[PDB]
Amino acid sequence: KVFGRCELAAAMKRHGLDNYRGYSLGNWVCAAKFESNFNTQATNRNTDGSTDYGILQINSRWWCNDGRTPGSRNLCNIPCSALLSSDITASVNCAKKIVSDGNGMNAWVAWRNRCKGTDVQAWIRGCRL
Amino acid sequence: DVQLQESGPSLVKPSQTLSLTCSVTGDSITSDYWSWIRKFPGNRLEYMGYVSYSGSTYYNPSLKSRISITRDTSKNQYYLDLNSVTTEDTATYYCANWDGDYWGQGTLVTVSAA
Amino acid sequence: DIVLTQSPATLSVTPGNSVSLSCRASQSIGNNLHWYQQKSHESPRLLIKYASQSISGIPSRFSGSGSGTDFTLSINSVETEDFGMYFCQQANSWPYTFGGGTKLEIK
Repeated sequence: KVFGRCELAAAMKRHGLDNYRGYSLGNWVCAAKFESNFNTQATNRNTDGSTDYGILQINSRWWCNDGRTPGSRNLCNIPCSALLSSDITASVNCAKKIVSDGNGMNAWVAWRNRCKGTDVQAWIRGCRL
Repeated sequence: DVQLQESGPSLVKPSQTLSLTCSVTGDSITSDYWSWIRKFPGNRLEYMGYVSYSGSTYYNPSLKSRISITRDTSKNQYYLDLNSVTTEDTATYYCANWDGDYWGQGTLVTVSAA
Repeated sequence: DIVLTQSPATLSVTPGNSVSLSCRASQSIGNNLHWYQQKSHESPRLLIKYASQSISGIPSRFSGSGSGTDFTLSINSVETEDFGMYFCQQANSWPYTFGGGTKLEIK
């Protein structure tokens, strides 16, 4: 599924990401935009053999288990396939555990490069929430 | 599967450092975030803090920075140190993973001059 | 910190009847409210995560609902095994905090 900007903002609000651990909602919508272009089925194979899954491109080496990644740790205790659903529940649950580490949202490279330091609130403006 | 278990002294003196150990069996401590929670008499629960995969820690401000949570991979254990305890630190201490799925049995620690 | 207030403090019920426990937050926390059960001499047990998400291994009679500041834990037809303490916990902001708890007893 490819979410519309406002559609995802509303969904993420229902999923409790607005002001989760100090991060305003715009951060999450902006992150999804540059990490997967709002596509829940997005996948990206990496060099180390790991793969980034879903709307928030969660990595198979540290966060989810896809059974094909070397030093996998499955920190989110969830199969990577669960992060490829049109239902964002699992991706949000895992994203919350990720951001709860001291590194915060810096875990998301696209967010760090295209969102951090920008007017992230702009990503939820002009939306019925 | 995973199992957690607390260990350490049950009786401590005021002003000393209270230390507890949580032994994890079934998986590596490097694969999760680990926490400490305590229950005071009167059914009052307090989340003490947790250590995440990067080694970063989050401590409850209520503890006035008297707490330290560390890990030992080689022994697959993590620890709790609480400095300068007072009778107000008497409680049942539990270790559990960040998700809340795995908990230790809990261990009562009493702080008394006697 | 975010303060969680639970009510009633105690609730007596006859097995077979249903009950609902309340937990209200001092500020909006979205769906970031979790429910725990605790019996004397035992460690807490997670019943519901993120306000309404089910947990594998927990009886289906337990369900959670709510968002923002008002949440409830419902038990459809209480069983004797359900008597004990119930606590809500929020993980929206650090430090995580717990509600004062509700004691469910047999009537």
